[PDB]
Amino acid sequence: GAMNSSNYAELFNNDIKLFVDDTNVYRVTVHKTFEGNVATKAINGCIFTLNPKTGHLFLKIIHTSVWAGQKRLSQLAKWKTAEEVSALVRSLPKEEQPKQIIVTRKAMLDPLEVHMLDFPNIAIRPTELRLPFSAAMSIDKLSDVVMKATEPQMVLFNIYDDWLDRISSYTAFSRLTLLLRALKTNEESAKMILLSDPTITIKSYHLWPSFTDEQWITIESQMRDLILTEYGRKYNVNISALTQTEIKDIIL
Amino acid sequence: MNTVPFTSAPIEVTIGIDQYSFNVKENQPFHGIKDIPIGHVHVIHFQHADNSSMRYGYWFDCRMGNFYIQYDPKDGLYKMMEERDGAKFENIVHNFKERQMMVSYPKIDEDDTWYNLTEFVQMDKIRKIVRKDENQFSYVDSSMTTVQENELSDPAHSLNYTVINFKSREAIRPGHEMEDFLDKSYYLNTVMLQGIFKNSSNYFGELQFAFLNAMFFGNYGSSLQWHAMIELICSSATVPKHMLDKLDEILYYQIKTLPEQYSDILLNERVWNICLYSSFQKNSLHNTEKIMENKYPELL
Ligand SMILES: COc1ccccc1NC(=O)CCCCC(=O)O
Ligand SMILES: COc1ccccc1NC(=O)CCCCC(=O)O
Ligand SMILES: COc1ccccc1NC(=O)CCCCC(=O)O
Ligand SMILES: COc1ccccc1NC(=O)CCCCC(=O)O
Repeated sequence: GAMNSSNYAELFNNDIKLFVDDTNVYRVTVHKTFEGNVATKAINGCIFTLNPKTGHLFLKIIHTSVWAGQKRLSQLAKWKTAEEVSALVRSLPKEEQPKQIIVTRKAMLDPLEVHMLDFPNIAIRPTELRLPFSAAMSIDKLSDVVMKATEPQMVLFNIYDDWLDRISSYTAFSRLTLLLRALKTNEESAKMILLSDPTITIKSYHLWPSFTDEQWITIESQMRDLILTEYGRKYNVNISALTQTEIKDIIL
Repeated sequence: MNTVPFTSAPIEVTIGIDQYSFNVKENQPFHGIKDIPIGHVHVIHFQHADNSSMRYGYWFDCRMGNFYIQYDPKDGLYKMMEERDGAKFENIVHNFKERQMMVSYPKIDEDDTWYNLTEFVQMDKIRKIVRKDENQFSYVDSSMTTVQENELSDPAHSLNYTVINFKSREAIRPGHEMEDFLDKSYYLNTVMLQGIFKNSSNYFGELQFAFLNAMFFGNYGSSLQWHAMIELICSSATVPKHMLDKLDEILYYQIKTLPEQYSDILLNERVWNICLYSSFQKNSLHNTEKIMENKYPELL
């Protein structure tokens, strides 16, 4: 069924599963025309398909040519997502195919179910989790590959860098979701936190900086403070007066 | 005109014949139904006064044999049987008619209701949905499941309606996933009409039989099939223009006949609102839309 605030640890068992997020597939700018009407212009997008146990990210770049001459693009984008995920599954060896695919948006359920009819044993599920995978385009190296693409392309990343050498997949997923939620909430402040210190760098083969264990604790605290600070600004709430239980609930 | 005699009526029962219903008292001198119009299928149905559980009944056509009803005290129900001795049957019927012990089928002259509900229903197709080859008539009851229900359990006692499933490989061509899911025309025209039913009359006959089993028996599987066959047409962009016209007539008479107090259980809100207001054919069912809006505006 749905994947809620009861089945958290299922994400880190040994059954292969993928999250699919389609938020960034169809992306547009909106502008006035010479005659004073409004028009959209599509920009390159991506499908975010992530194995939460291993960190493997299958980033399918959606080039704007796929929309040329097509109608009802927001509907088509869901079916294109489902077509690409189905093609990905078919391209993987049998022992690498997922047993479950979890979609971040319920509107992806029917398109994916229909494209996966030939895989009756792969469960297609929604989730009650509010995962911030839309903020993937705030990761500089991911945004760069998407915007530079001149044709459809699949790019493979490990979104956890080398963290699984030191932490569990449960903790790595928690760290990723905290980082992405902070980037979604205040992108400039989050990037300042991640890059403020010149002495810590991002390896050529990584997405995130090379923090030590203790530095990651500090970074994570600063990200929680960012989220709490923005919550206070949004709702006109004095965050200093809040208790630890109130703060933990808001971050959750 | 033809006749279905009853040996006797040992238990109090509501007997329905087509869209009509009447009550027989325990051990009343009731001996059957006369003046049944030749040229249509008919259904004789029962609901026991002391146990409204199990509506049950029999579809039959008097052109196919001489049929009568006899109560079985072991199985506890009124059973249809065929009499092969024609002179005996005529003698029985004549005596009961002479003594005025049979109620009269009251087909009022202006009234085309039964024809309008059964235009496409044939006994030979009923006997393929309800499989019991040794009888010329077909038993249906409230609780019989459909083949499709039995997949999601005695096969010999099931309704073999054609399985309709919008998220099945039958309904969706590889490579045409979006097209075929959003526009059911392939599934309607190529798979169902050309492939399974062969023509729109057979499709309409099964749709009409499903509706009548839902209404007369309170059969859930029948109600699901009726709605699925409507939704398949309404969700197709390309349908033979006369077919939509004939469907509008079929549905109009079904909605007109439906008992108002059963509208909550026999009509699916989701399906009807989609068909009348969202589907490709939302503007193609003007007569059905008008009766639905005037008789059951709450459902919409
Ligand atoms: C297992 O991680 C999860 C699993 C499923 C859903 C969410 C999460 N994580 C979070 O929400 C991390 C932020 C709150 C944690 C923190 O501030 O350290
Ligand atoms: C924008 O604030 C909101 C918007 C939506 C929901 C809640 C809030 N916050 C509040 O109600 C805090 C009290 C507000 C006290 C004040 O008015 O200054
Ligand atoms: C014992 O009555 C019956 C016995 C057998 C069959 C039918 C009936 N019904 C009637 O005589 C009244 C029909 C009323 C319906 C209408 O007005 O359209
Ligand atoms: C099973 O007998 C039936 C036969 C014909 C029609 C309906 C039912 N049953 C139901 O609908 C039960 C589930 C939904 C109940 C409801 O809200 O109506």
